[PDB]
Amino acid sequence: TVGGDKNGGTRVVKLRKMPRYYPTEDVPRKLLSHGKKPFSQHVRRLRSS
RNA sequence: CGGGCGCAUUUCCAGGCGGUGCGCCGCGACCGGCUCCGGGACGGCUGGGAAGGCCCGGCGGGGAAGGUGGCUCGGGGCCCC
Repeated sequence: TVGGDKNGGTRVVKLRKMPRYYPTEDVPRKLLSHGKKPFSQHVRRLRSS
């Protein structure tokens, strides 16, 4: 992203800048399981009665 | 140090993305283990054994026996059924 400026030409703007604070000893990532759906994507069952 | 404000940084307000949640609960679909129930089709036997369903022509002997035949009881009009 490059936008115009007032003086000194135009300067490039970097979107999604680097974070400013890092929490120590962050939690690692999961093992990427499968077959797990959210509640909105579950199949709905009904009894014949 | 200096040249410089759509740019970058400091605070508050209101929303979304991935990691975390006072107490008491509930729900959903997948995964593993386990018990139980229902339904439907397949192979073998002596290519299962025995009954069923119509009868034609016909053989055998026999008993846990239709009539015949002393006797017993009862019903209806000595006798009769």
